[PDB]
Amino acid sequence: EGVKTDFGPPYFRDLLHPVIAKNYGKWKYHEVVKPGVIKRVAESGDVIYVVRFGTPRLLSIYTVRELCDIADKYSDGYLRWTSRNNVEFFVTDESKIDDLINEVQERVGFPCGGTWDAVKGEYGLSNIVHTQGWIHCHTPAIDASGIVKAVMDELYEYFTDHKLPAMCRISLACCANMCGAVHASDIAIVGIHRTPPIPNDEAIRKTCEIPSTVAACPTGALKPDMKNKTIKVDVEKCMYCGNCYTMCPGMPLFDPENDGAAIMVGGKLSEARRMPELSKVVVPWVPNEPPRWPTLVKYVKQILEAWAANANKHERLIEWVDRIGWERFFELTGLEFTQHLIDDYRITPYFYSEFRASTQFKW
Amino acid sequence: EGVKTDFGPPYFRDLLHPVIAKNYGKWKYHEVVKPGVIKRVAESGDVIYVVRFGTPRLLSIYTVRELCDIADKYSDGYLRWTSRNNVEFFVTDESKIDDLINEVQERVGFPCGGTWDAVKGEYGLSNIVHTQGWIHCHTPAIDASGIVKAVMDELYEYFTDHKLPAMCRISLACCANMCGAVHASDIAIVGIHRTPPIPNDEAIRKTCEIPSTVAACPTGALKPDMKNKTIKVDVEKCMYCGNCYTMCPGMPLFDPENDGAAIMVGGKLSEARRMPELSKVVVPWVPNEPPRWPTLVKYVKQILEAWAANANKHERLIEWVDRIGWERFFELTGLEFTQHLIDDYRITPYFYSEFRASTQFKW
Amino acid sequence: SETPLLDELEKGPWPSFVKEIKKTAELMEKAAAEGKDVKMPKGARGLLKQLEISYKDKKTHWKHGGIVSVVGYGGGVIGRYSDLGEQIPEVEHFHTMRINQPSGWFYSTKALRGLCDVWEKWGSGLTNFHGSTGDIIFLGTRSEYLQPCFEDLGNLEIPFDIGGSGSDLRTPSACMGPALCEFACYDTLELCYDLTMTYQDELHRPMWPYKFKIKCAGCPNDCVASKARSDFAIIGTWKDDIKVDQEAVKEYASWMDIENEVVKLCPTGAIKWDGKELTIDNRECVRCMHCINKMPKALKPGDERGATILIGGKAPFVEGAVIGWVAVPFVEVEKPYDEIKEILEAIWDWWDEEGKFRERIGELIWRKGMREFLKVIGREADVRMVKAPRNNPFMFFEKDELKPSAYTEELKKRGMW
Amino acid sequence: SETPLLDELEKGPWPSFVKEIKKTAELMEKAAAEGKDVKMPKGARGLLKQLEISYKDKKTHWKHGGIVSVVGYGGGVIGRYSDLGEQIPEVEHFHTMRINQPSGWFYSTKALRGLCDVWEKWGSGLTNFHGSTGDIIFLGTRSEYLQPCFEDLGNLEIPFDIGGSGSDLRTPSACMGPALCEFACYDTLELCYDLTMTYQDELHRPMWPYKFKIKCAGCPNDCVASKARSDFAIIGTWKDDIKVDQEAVKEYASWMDIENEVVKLCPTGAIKWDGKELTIDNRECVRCMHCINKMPKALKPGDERGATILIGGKAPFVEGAVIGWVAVPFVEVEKPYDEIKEILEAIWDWWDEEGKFRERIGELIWRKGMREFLKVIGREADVRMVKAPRNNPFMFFEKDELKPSAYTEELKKRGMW
Ligand code: SRM
Ligand code: SRM
Ligand code: SRM
Ligand code: SRM
Ligand code: SF4
Ligand code: SF4
Ligand code: SF4
Ligand code: SF4
Ligand code: SF4
Ligand code: SF4
Ligand code: SF4
Ligand code: SF4
Repeated sequence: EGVKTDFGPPYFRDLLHPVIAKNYGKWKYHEVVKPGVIKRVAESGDVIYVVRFGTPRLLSIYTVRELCDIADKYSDGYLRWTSRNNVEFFVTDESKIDDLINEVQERVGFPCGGTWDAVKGEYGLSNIVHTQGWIHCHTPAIDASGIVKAVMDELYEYFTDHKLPAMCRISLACCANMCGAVHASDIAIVGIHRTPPIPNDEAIRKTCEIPSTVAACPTGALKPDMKNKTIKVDVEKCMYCGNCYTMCPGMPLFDPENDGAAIMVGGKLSEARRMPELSKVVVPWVPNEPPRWPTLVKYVKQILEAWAANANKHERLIEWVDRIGWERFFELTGLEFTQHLIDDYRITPYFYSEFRASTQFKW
Repeated sequence: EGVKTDFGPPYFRDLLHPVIAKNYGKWKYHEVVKPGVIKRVAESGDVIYVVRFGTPRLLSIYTVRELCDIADKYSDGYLRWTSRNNVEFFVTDESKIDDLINEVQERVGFPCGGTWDAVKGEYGLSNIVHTQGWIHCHTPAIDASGIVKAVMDELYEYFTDHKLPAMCRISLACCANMCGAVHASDIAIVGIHRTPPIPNDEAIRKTCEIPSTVAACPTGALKPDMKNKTIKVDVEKCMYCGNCYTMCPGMPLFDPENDGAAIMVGGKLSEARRMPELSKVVVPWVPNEPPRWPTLVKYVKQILEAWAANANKHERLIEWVDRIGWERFFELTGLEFTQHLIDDYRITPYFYSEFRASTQFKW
Repeated sequence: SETPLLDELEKGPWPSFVKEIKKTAELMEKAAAEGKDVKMPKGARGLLKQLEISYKDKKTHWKHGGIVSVVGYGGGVIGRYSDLGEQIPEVEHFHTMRINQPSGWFYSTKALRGLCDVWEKWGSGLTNFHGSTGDIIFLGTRSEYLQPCFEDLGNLEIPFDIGGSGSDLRTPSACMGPALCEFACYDTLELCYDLTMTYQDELHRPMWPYKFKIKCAGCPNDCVASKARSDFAIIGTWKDDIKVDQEAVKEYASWMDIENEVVKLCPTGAIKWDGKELTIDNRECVRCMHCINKMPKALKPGDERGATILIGGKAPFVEGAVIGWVAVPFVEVEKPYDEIKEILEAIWDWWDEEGKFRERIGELIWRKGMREFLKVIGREADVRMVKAPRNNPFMFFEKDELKPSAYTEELKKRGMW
Repeated sequence: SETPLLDELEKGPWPSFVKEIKKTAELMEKAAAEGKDVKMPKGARGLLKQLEISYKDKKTHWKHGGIVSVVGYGGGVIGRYSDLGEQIPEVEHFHTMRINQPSGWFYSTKALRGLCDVWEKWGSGLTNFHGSTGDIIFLGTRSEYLQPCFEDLGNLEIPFDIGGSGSDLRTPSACMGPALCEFACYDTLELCYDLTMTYQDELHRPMWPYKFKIKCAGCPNDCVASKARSDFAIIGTWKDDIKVDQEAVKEYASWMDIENEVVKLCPTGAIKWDGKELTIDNRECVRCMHCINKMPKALKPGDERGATILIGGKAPFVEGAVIGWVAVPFVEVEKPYDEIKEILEAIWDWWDEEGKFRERIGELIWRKGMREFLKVIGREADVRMVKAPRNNPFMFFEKDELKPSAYTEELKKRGMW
């Protein structure tokens, strides 16, 4: 017979709640009832309650099962995740909504929240999108799971309620690869190195293809050394990006004392109000201080508090800076501007600044 | 003994009007009287009328002697030119303001205008800052003095009156060397070639510095032949900038049939209301048609008139665009948008887009 | 304690990733003592241990991987090797298997349990729900188990295939779209599914200069973050009037500050409110959503629906981070989506022909010019592709645009034209 | 008609350059028959004839020139030859002499009548008033006449020296400033002349990798286009409050629509007007000037005055057109300007030592980094240098900002430090 292949994922229509399958594509409006709870009303009269809980993204198989017992009890055997790794349950009986929330809180320790309501103008802080870190990755500068947990501990009250005046997403990348929309977050934590590679000639000769390793350096800092059939690095051109180590095991650049995180802010994806935007560095570096990263967490809370206190309704972080200017931003966040924050990444072309990176245009 | 050298220009302070001399750095207010007339009142109290006329930039020494005669009669022996090559006159006899005007056009045939009144928000259109062309320059794609003759002519009544809703500058450049304020004007005419150079090997061996000519090409299209010892050109990589011909006489790229002007738009120098902007192509090429350049004059005026017609008090061309967007700019001007207008100049760094190219910022 | 640093992160209100790891070791180890068939009972406990050593060192203890895969595929499994493998043998090999999620992450409990039954037999017990591309992450198994693990997945009542990795079409994903959401301009979940199935070969068997990702968003709010984390972002839009229930507006006026919370915040002044009637000039609108977002009982996306395609989104390496830019202002989105498939296949052919080793589609277009990209997809230049025209005059002209001349003549007789 | 095409261009209302060229030759040839010492009467006629062929052919008829100059100077004269040098003998040589302008292009009538006499003697009679950089242009003379011309110019009653060309300091220029303008934040004319004088050697004897230009604007209206046309643009500004006469503003508001023409049009809404009083929030103002331009009787620059320095403005070649960016947010402008001269000389020293052949300063900064540029002029980084912080995390760190580590010790041990 042979082994089955090329059959793809299960067809989603067969995993939808009957009330979802029925009203598919025929909704009237949605209404945010309270943090964690969204009422959705179909054309046909059907009313469905979408209830949202935060998760550690990394789940035990025993946890997923318990979530399975819960969904059988309250949502007729149906559930979904959101694109931020929240998990969501569907309840047709409004009387059982608080029963659900209390049962998940009890059985798995996940909290009900993560929603926002543009209608009223009151916004929760949702989950932090993030990567493997030290749990699984070979190129991290910082941990992802430890830090998300440390930050969520400090800002918990903003996930379970709608206390902010605009959307604020927080995202983390354990190195400059990003592995997420971390480069386009209102606040972004990005793992960096601050030290050049030390070429290990034996490992380079054995395992690295030299011309593609050299072509991976954005600054031209690497050159082939034909004589010893290896690579030479010019440290004056290196900015510790790490892309040569991704290509080549013989180019390690990790230094646990000098690896750490940059804090970026002001990205936006959505189009509402204001075109989309790449985040920008405002804190060059904070160290790794596991298990709780107090320095990094303090700067994150400091930036969040300052925006939230001065933001008008619907005015996200980049929109706030749009109004106040960067001079005030640095003043009000109590942050220092230094020469590091002046862009010198040469390879990117000016013409990109002139391409419409947005769905906003008139017909 | 030997020549007196290193002596610099004559002390400006000695080439001044008595009234300008006393009141220097001490005025209460200015006040455009009609088009072309400018009242100034000193803290002292003495009144001055600065009077402004069209100069064809290029002058005969005899149109200058004559200028002097006029000037001794009316402006006590003094006069000056301005940053756009108009010539200003200094009557303080407030009835001799208007015998002058006459006696200045009676003689040399300069018209009084080039003014604007931001206060009442009515505006004239000043001189076109241009370069040299076929008169003296050896790399021109278009003729400065000639196209400027035509264009002014066809627009003469914007010069002689306060007919526009905001400030508009027209400027010219004979080649991509972009001499003058062409990179940042409201409307700009720029000579371009559309043909790559055919190398003259006879004239490269005897003249050119091959390594530097090569290293002068922005897209790196030029490569040193070692045979033969000459320069060869990858035509797929050539955008006909003419730079290689500035370095080296054996690289003509002139084709009388395909050289032309490009028309660019939406530059701004002042800081008033909105930050400085570099000009932008809206028409890729219009032909040389000496003596009258009808195709060139037609487009130019069509562009301004669609902006006259629609603009608000103080609303500059870049500022109108900011308001309508590029989609409607092309519709109202009747121009089409083609692929030539999508930027593909690789070399300029994106990080330049993030530097503050302006004097507007907060203390 | 064996884990004094990680024990700190069992404290605090936010649900703890450390408790998930410990719960897995407790219960995997307890499944094995009872004589249930579980291949890796010690793996989640070696993961904890290695992780605690990483916390003390402030560094990763993973080293570069060998290539590993299932029979017949070239991607979907990331090989991972610990540098601590002799001290902690249960994590010497600890690879991830990416499992393709159902469109918009919808599941039934029967589908999750089969997955939990499979991963418990062949792996560590640890998972990510979800990996950032969208896949389910099966985190931690050995090489010998990858094949029988995949054979079990395909044999399940509700079977699951492997997602993408490497230089392939990655696992496409989609926002909830019309399953839950009233703003959706096309069937996001249906398109995602159809692309996944059409291009199984492309996804399973990496053939290309590098990776290529597609994400589908129902509307411009982009709740899957397509313009930033896919090369080919498909984003719902519309061409005709916003639909206005005028009664519903007055219901909003009775309590909402409409002037400040709506009117004033439209990017283009599109939308005036005068106390009795709401107007949209849709010719000014740019579909930025906000007013619809603000008044979901009264305002709706127009009737003539489709997608805008933005091209080139990517993380920084090598030439810089990209939010994708307009490639196709408007394309229709109906099954079997031939117009979209046509565009995709053309891009892939050109890219496999001209791309360098590890060159992303965004980078290739920066190198070749939008003129060549547009010729490849058979569409014309459009003002909506740019945010401003070029600020320099160094334009390339097509040979056929030039006048016939003595010089064009010399160029042919010199073989250069 | 000797000139059918050029004759079309004596028609029209705009002052004719073709008239001016005819007016010259006629008169210079008229003088030469009368025995006045006119070394080049044929010149202007030559030019006209050359030009008519150019108009017919639609191409220049000037060729590449060998280097030419006066004795003691390396710059000031542009060597020019015609490719019709045999057919037209009097334009085989036709060099320009750049002649330094007084600051602000202010002249007395004697000063002018002197130049006129020297050039009628030794040259074509044709001039430019003025060239783009600002010099008076003496258009077309011969190699042998250059030196005697220069001797006579200096020997004038009111004497003029040669301006700049080549890889030198070009002739600085300046707006009218405090001669006429009630907006002048500092004395532009003194600074221009003082600068022209202090660096005479740098202007006359090119020693640098390329050209360097300075332009001086009285205030941020930038009336000499300094940010676009000079590498080092010194633009007036102020640190304290815009000064406001309340009764003058009521005179304005009886007839001016201050709400729409002033208040609404402010880039940051620093200015307010309720009908009895105008109010300026100077913390908010970016001194864009508009309100001052709109209400010159009522509003003035503040009293704490100096300038802002924008660096690097230039035309496209090689790396692109540049409007200069913030280098020094505030500097004092008082004689003898040693804080400014300090900056200039520090910049040159660095540029002469680091710059490549034909590298402009803005392109050196682009290549080396603002940090290095900042260290050179002894100034700190300041948020006011950028429109935004950088969009990527690829930061360089100084060796000494690093924490001592086993790793940095390894670096030291190998000589990579
Ligand atoms: C469920 C989820 C889609 C999915 O398939 O999972 C989703 C669901 C909805 N999104 Fe979203 N959005 C979701 C991701 C996003 C993302 C993508 C991301 O953050 O990674 C964004 C772009 C982030 C950014 O813009 O930088 C996103 C930007 C929005 C916008 C824009 C907010 C703005 O003010 O700029 C709206 C408008 C709004 O607030 O109503 C929105 C609105 C909505 C509405 C209310 C749509 C509707 O009419 O039902 C849904 C309810 C959201 C709520 O809590 O109020 N959704 N939405 C996503 C939930 C994420 C979570 O757990 O928090
Ligand atoms: C005569 C001249 C000074 C000089 O030293 O030569 C000059 C003189 C004045 N300029 Fe200017 N500007 C002069 C070059 C410029 C040019 C530079 C150029 O085009 O070459 C512009 C910058 C162009 C740009 O921004 O792209 C310039 C930008 C301004 C601004 C701009 C208005 C705006 O909305 O952007 C003001 C505002 C106003 O009063 O209208 C201004 C206003 C003035 C004022 C009103 C200043 C004052 O307080 O008296 C002067 C009266 C002229 C008038 O017509 O209103 N002047 N001014 C300039 C010679 C040009 C000419 O002959 O027309
Ligand atoms: C193979 C490697 C590590 C490396 O540096 O060689 C890697 C490479 C990379 C690297 C480098 C590379 O490709 O060689 C980059 C940079 C590519 C570039 O052009 O700049 C990269 C951009 C992303 C991006 C941004 C979009 C893009 O591709 O640019 C995303 C976002 C997305 O897919 O939605 C992303 C989503 C993951 N990326 Fe990624 N990513 C890895 C993990 C992941 C996942 C598993 C992390 C996660 O926690 O979710 C994410 C995917 C799992 C899934 O199937 O859903 C990863 C190994 C983890 C391990 O061994 O366990 N990576 N990953
Ligand atoms: C030497 C050469 C061309 C050559 O290779 O022989 C030249 C070089 C150039 C070349 C540079 C080169 O080839 O070395 C270009 C390219 C500059 C660049 O770096 O991109 C150029 C940018 C300018 C610019 C742009 C400002 C800037 O670059 O910062 C300006 C504007 C300014 O200085 O205010 C400018 C002002 C003139 N430029 Fe220019 N320019 C020449 C003419 C002129 C003048 C004399 C023509 C005119 O009267 O309009 C201009 C000034 C007269 C004066 O001295 O007052 C010129 C020949 C003189 C001749 O007429 O025979 N040139 N000229
Ligand atoms: S962001 Fe870096 S460390 Fe984190 S998973 Fe992606 S590649 Fe690995
Ligand atoms: S770390 Fe980055 S900048 Fe440095 S040599 Fe490696 S690839 Fe180049
Ligand atoms: S723009 Fe070019 S052709 Fe015109 S004068 Fe300047 S260098 Fe010569
Ligand atoms: S004309 Fe310009 S692009 Fe073409 S070969 Fe010469 S320098 Fe290079
Ligand atoms: S992208 Fe649009 S259609 Fe999709 S879940 Fe978001 S708001 Fe709804
Ligand atoms: S979608 Fe945006 S631009 Fe369109 S009217 Fe509504 S809020 Fe304005
Ligand atoms: S820059 Fe200012 S000071 Fe100089 S003339 Fe222009 S308006 Fe007056
Ligand atoms: S100078 Fe400009 S920013 Fe300042 S108050 Fe006046 S109009 Fe506003």
